[PDB]
Amino acid sequence: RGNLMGKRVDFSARTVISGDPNLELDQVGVPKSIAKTLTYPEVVTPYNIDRLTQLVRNGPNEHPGAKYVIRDSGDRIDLRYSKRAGDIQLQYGWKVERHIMDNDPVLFNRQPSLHKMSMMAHRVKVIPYSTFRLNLSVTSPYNADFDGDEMNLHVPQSEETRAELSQLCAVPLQIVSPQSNKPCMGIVQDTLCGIRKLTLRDTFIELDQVLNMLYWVPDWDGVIPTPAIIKPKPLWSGKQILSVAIPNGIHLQRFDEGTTLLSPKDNGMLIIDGQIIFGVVEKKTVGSSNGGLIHVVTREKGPQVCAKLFGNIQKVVNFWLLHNGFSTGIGDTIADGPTMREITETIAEAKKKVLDVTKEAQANLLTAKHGMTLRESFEDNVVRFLNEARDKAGRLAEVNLKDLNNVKQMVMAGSKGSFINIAQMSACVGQQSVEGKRIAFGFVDRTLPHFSKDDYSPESKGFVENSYLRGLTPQEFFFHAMGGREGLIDTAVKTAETGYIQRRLVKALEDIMVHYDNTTRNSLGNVIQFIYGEDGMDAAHIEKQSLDTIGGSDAAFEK
Amino acid sequence: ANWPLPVNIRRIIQNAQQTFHIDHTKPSDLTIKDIVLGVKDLQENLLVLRGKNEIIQNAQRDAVTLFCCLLRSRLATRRVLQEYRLTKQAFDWVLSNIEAQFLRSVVHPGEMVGVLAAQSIGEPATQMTKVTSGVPRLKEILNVAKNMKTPSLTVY
Amino acid sequence: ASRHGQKGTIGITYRREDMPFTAEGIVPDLIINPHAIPSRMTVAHLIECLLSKVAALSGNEGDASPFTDITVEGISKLLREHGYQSRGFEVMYNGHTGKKLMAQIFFGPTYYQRLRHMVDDKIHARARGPMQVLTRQPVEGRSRDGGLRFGEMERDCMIAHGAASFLKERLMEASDAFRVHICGICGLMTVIAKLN
Amino acid sequence: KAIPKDQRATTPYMTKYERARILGTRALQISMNAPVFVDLEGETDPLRIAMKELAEKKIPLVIRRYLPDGSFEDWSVEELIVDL
Amino acid sequence: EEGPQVKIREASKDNVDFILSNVDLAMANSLRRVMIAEIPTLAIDSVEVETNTTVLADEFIAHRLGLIPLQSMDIEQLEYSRDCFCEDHCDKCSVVLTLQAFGESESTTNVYSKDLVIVSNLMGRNIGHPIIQDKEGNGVLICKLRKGQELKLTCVAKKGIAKEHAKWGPAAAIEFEYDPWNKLKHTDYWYEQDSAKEWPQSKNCEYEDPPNEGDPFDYKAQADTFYMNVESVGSIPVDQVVVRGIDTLQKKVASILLALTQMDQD
Amino acid sequence: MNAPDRFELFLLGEGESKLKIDPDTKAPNAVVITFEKEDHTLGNLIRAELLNDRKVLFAAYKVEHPFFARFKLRIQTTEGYDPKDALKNACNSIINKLGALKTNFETEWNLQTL
Amino acid sequence: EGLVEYIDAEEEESILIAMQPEDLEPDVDPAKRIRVSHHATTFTHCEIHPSMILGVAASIIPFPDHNQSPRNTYQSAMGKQAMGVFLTNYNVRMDTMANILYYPQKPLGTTRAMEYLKFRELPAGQNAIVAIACYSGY
Amino acid sequence: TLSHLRRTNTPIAKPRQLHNTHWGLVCPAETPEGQACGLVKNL
Amino acid sequence: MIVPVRCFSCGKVVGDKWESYLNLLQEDELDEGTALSRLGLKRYCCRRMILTHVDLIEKFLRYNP
Amino acid sequence: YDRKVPSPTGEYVKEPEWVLETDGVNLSEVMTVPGIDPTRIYTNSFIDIMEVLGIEAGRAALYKEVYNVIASDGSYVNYRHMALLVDVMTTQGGLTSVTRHGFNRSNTGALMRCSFEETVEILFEAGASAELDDCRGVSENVILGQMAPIGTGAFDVMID
Amino acid sequence: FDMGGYFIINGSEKVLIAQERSAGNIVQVFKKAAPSPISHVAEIRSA
Amino acid sequence: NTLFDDIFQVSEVDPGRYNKVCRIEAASTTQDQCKLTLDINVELFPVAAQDSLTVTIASSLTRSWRPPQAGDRSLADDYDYVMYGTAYKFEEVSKDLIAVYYSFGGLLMRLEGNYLNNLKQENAYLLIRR
RNA sequence: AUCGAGAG
DNA sequence: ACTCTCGATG
Ligand SMILES: Nc1ncnc2c1ncn2[C@@H]1O[C@H](COP(=O)(O)CP(=O)(O)OP(=O)(O)O)[C@@H](O)[C@H]1O
Ligand SMILES: [Mg+2]
Ligand SMILES: [Mg+2]
Ligand SMILES: [Zn+2]
Ligand SMILES: [Zn+2]
Ligand SMILES: [Zn+2]
Repeated sequence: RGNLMGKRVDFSARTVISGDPNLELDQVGVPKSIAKTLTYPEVVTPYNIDRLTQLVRNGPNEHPGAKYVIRDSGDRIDLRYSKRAGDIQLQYGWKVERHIMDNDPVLFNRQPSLHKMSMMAHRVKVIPYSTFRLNLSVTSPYNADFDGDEMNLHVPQSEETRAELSQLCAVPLQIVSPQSNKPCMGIVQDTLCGIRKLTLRDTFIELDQVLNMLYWVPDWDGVIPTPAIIKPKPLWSGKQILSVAIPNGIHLQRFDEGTTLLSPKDNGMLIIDGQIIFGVVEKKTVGSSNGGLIHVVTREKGPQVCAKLFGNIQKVVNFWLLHNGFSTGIGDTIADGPTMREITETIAEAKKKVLDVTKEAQANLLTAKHGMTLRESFEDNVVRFLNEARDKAGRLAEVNLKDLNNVKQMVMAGSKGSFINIAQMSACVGQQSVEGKRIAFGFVDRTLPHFSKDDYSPESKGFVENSYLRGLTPQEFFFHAMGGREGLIDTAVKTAETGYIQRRLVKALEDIMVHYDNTTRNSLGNVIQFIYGEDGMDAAHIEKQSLDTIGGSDAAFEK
Repeated sequence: ANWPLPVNIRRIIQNAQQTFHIDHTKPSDLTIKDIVLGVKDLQENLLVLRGKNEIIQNAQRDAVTLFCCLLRSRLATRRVLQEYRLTKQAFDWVLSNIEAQFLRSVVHPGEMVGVLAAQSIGEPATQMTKVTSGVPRLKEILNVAKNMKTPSLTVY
Repeated sequence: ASRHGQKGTIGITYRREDMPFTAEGIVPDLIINPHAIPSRMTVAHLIECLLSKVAALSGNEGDASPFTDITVEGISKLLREHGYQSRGFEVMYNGHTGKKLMAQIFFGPTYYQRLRHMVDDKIHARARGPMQVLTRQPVEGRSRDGGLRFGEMERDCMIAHGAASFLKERLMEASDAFRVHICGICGLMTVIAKLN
Repeated sequence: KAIPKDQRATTPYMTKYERARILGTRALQISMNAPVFVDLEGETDPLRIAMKELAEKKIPLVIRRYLPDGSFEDWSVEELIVDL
Repeated sequence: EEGPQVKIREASKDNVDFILSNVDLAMANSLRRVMIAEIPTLAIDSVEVETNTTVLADEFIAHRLGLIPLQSMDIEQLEYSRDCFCEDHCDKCSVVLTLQAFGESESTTNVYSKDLVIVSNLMGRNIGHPIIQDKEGNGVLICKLRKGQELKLTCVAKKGIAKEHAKWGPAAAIEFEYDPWNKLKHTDYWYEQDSAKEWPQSKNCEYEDPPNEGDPFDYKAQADTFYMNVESVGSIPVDQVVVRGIDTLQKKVASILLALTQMDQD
Repeated sequence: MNAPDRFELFLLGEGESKLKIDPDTKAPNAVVITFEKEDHTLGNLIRAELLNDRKVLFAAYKVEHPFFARFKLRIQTTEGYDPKDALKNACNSIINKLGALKTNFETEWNLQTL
Repeated sequence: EGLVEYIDAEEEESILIAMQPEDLEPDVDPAKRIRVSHHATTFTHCEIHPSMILGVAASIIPFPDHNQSPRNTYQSAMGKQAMGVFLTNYNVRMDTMANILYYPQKPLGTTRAMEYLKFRELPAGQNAIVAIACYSGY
Repeated sequence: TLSHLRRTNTPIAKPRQLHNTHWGLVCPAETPEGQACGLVKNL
Repeated sequence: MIVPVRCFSCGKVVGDKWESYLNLLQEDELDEGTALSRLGLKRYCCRRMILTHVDLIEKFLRYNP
Repeated sequence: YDRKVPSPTGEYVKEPEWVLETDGVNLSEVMTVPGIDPTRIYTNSFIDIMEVLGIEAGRAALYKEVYNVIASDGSYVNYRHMALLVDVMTTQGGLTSVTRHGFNRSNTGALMRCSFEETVEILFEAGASAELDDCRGVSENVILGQMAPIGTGAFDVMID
Repeated sequence: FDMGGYFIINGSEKVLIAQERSAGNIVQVFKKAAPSPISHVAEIRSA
Repeated sequence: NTLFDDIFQVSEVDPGRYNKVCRIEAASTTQDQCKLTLDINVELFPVAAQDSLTVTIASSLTRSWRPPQAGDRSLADDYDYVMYGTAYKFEEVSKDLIAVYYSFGGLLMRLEGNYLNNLKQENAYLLIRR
């Protein structure tokens, strides 16, 4: 397992990764030093003898250059110590180990390599500084942020293997994944939020900025689109200039809730012939969804056009967002006075209800549900009440938020954050729980020495009325600390056991493939599936379609 | 009704009523024989297996049964003529395109899909946070638990 | 990293001209993305920014002690008394064009700390280096100019891809590739191959 | 034993692995200054040249597809269909 | 004159508060950028340390030495070391000034910027002299020596741009604000209740007319009136900061024009 | 370590010309000019001054990557109007306005105290 | 003088501790946090100060009661990786490897517990003028 | 240094969970993650 | 260590204002805010630069080597 | 439980029924009870399903449970993957576990099974029984450092 | 500022990490599992 | 040339969570079977309640949009508020009721009428005055 | 070789 | 029953 199944290799590198809005999807930012370090053997041919001669003339230390020169006899010439490093007559058939240059096929990898999208072939772009620069939209398949993450890079040493990397392991070829028959890459973070802020109907763009955004697209036809507004002032909408990024022949139709072809809420999405007709573009569209824009563009125009699409969208949206700006402060966590009052009174009536149920249970009037203890029924009721309280106050705080509220904006765009985040930050973080149950009696008949015995009150068993804005009391803080602690514990345990399960699964289904008869077998020839997937289709080229014959009345079917 | 199938027919159709720019107020230069026999002969080309014996052919029809159901559902005479109002050229183009995309959608022999499956199940199990569910339940399933933690009986 | 579990590396460095600026001409020493706020729920970071801003302006020392009755409202009032938006927001101008920004920016002092993890101590690259003696494979360690382990999971990935030749290259030419002689009878490495 | 040129059940289309293997092999040949059977027309990259050579079916290779029983079907690159 | 207009509201040795009238936004912005970065200044670029028994490290001292504000009045009749035909540096490109400090008294012996002594030949040019805006006349506190601690070094100061290093920055903070009433609506204000009561009122509001609610949105309006406040460090006077900024912008435009003139060659 | 030299932001490298005029293949009578060792300071100003000319159909600048000090400027003018002349007119206009601004500031400065 | 006692957990089992000394006394601000009224009387001990439940690394965290607990844990972990002055005599020690911050700064937002941890004397970070904003996208 | 001089190591039902009796004796937040979480504590 | 020569954010010289600051705290018995205000530190970045700084060199000079 | 049921008019309409959930499992005697539908009864234990209703029903229940686990988190995996797993677990005749007790006892290659869990002992018993390794297993060619019959190497390239 | 509390071995500063153990001479009763023949166990670790 | 011309009476104005665009609802004062819904940039051309706006649909007044130079050019409008969009749906309510859907860069429009020369074409200039 | 701390 | 990075001691 340590020297045969997996072993240390040459022509490899590892560095801290960083995001780069101005790199293509299938590219990788490679530091110059690594470029001078890693090398590729290129045989001298009439097509490249001049270039290779120039590279040898540059030698090491200067990129692009070369490290070694292999002759016919097999002798190795070191271009940093040899006396004849200046004068070399490159004979045909000689090998030249040159520095890694631009548009070279390399293998980008990040541990743990859970699925095949953890190792993908990228195009080299030699850049300054000491970081592996990668496109934002390639974050998802690698599962990688930039808070200190490090990635590895491997280099092919022959034409056939780099052919394998470029024709099989290429990033555009991995856009639509056979895992969930959907694209595993999409628009995220700034590009997402921004594309939500751009496609608003209040978003109009004047001449100059429009010209800049237009020129920012490398696949621009150079044709200025006729503005949505002519008089009194020529204006372009965000959708209009964003349409330039979307290729022709692209048709996308999706109805949300009240999407009635006129859409008073500007919801849903209609895009005709690479031109967005109506709807706000966000996660449901430009994200990594099933019938998303990326999936359609990939299956229609191709993987290359889709990667270039990533590029264009990123460039335009990031440009507009750069000159529009977006932030987030504590003010985006402050609901109105009366709202906080209704929240407090909600928690109040909740605790009142819990109190009443408690008193009822103590009066031996509580009738146990069929199949559980009186005490278990009581616990269930109280827990449900406190949960309903948190959800209620949270929904109040959510309703109170404005459309200009930055947090709510990020939630709308689908960039980051959800409802419970708003609920806990602004309203009430809710009930803490350990091992499924609320804070148990660590001490005799009590959770903390600050409480009396047999105190089943919400504040005693770990309910936190306060929000992160208001601040937690010592008790609430300690209980929350217990909850978070259990969180970290079961997190480590989870990644451990999953770490094992993955390996077990891999080793179990290791030698299974589709033979030249669509028969899924193994190394023994044992038939697992007579026809792969019981249909013989590759999971990549499969989309969720409706069978409109299985539904509707017989009269409608006939009609 | 919504189920994962190869070849998005909707996109092909909406591309047909866009590539040829057909108007919704013009008689179609088609025939009942064109549509019916055309679609019926289209199913003959949607090949997954290519044997010459009865077994392989049965496996073939069984393999393309669902997609053929979808095909007939979308390419019905009433639907083709009234809902899409396609022409002869547009209909033929649709047929050829469907056949092409279907032939593309076939899995390529040599596809190490065992490992692909193991990873396609293992990876999403990593992003996982009243019976026992989640990672412990998965561990029970894979280990084939002699004594599962929450044995349940659902009686109708 | 800040003082609230908000870590992150540097993406790029911008000079003061390219940096956004408030009407006072004050330029940020550091720019962080808002997306690192709602999902992680670090309100105390924002409150730290506000308190540090007010304490900066007033010249006092902001009390950020855990269980006190210091509230965001009081800090906001104190900040408004100094002539600023009570919620820490400031109207900033884009450094490139000089044009204003639509949304106002949460802007202010925050205590940041430099962690021990720097790139030049992490960066590593090897193209045919020193080998071990027992297994004849690349040595272990960056400090020993070693190679990186093409782990089992990596092998699994290359299998899933279908790149067999690459997998062979990583497991031979890139690592240890040896030529041995085998007897045609017993099939063992008993062969005494006297070459030349 | 073998399998006759008729009654071949394997896919008439070239698989992506077959394409990658053929382009890789051909590019490996070109990389060692081997005769090119197509017009270069400016191309100097052996992979690209092998691709253009594949597009014109000027590749004298043949695929031996193995069946799990031991049988094998031969498919010339000129005959195979490249729809990818 | 005939074009853009200036209205000096406040003026001093360190600051200039004025109003740029009849100008495009991009020109004001570019002027700001040039004033920040692209203005030549004399600052320490080379430090030769002989003896250093102080607490601070060598390059630790060299750093703050580089940040010392030096006289850059006649910096325009000084030359870049990279342009001069001399070996390393000379009197036509660089200014050499020494520093010799030693702990004398039992008390802590402070080492300021006034202790820097010019050695090279200035030959008339007002240059090299460390700016001392200090009240006592000491200047920047460079280091501190104990009882027997010694610091002996030499500094070679060269002409440099703040674009290359912030030590060559002639200006500090440049205040910049246009349209104090948001009449152009370049900014969508954030609020919880009232937008006007929450957001403070700018001083420059005293110099413009408030909008009328009866009036609609002026969509055909641009940015003409800009309010600026330029602050100098001491190396270059404020008026000369903004003037040399203007002349620098003009010159680097003229270089592009000259390039266009040159590209007509066969 | 891998950080580039600072002077590479304003000092032209070996063989690198200041301007690179390229015939735009997209729309007719258009051009893309590569400015080396320059940033937004020059680009934004020139672009903004190229829009004042009413015989200019298109004018836009962009910095393809912040790592490198350079920017591309695309200009499209009406037929019978070479874009280089538009660039020249824009530049001269800028120079004149700047000179007038300098004179005005000087005259305004000579009338101050303290 | 019998004013303070040393209590372990086992003896802590049989006492009633008051959280704040103001819980011994017999229209509000909506901004503050909701604190439950003392429904107990028979106190025997009172907490010195609740902030003493934290350790040395956690005491550096500003407003830790306004954070999600795992974030407090994370910061407690990363605080030991921050640079600064670990000792005044760092120049006369021959450590294997040491890192000292160029210009250390005592945080603008401190803790009352920092006074005893000598953090304001030997800080580990600088007050950076931070800006929360989507700019260039880098 | 201060943190390292006040650390707690534990060899080997739920010793990792922050127990109620850890109040005032052991820091609830300061603890390693991933492996020795809950086992290694600080006073 | 010692008082930073210039403010990080803007670039204003603040190294010559350290001793004076101290005087304004002990001689005139003012608070930190007014002392910082009198030294011409209006922007809170420079104001920070001086207020936030800790002079460690004084403890460093306590050694004899 | 709520339930979609074909209306006599045609469309699918929600028809809610009463379903008895249960803590405890004994399928062999509950389905034979008069009163309930013995064709829709189901247990979360695919073991009892495999023992009572056969190996195919055990397959369906196994996939149902795995899919239930995957979808419980809110995720989604294509059918063919989980189907492949369940099939490989159910093709031996019974329920083969994904451990050293299950698939590692198969009649595959020695090196392959040695490259997982019990390593040395496998080589021992394979050396005692004198087994033959076909060398068409992935990990086997991985050990031998040869181009394994994987995707690209799943065929041969000659010249004509 | 050095607080001490550490040793100096071969010039290397060493810290004795506090070791957590179960207190001895304490009587504790524990319920055993279901397959176990014994139901309860009252044990004590003598020191 | 021209494709449609009528005078509508604004019955409703609705700022649906916006501040620059309001959804307008009007009806024809000639045909008792004709109505109109239209997203309007109020910030440019303010539309209060109970207004009589003159509405026109044109096909002209493709090539890149040249700035309005000088002009000294045939604007062919002299209206107050002019837009340019694209029809995307031809809904048929009845045989005597035919509706059309235009999209002006997102600003949608539903025109219900009876008697039309509005084909599914990119040409869709919307001219409103007074 | 082992052990300890730490990084995703 | 995943990759890294340092330190220590034999
Ligand atoms: N034992 C282990 N095996 C594999 N991966 C591990 C690991 N321990 C840590 N990691 C990696 O370390 C990462 C930890 O990053 P985190 O910051 O915890 C994710 P997050 O912040 O909750 O999500 P977010 O970025 O969506 O907000 C995990 O994603 C995991 O991939
Ligand atoms: Mg992340
Ligand atoms: Mg990470
Ligand atoms: Zn033999
Ligand atoms: Zn000189
Ligand atoms: Zn400052």
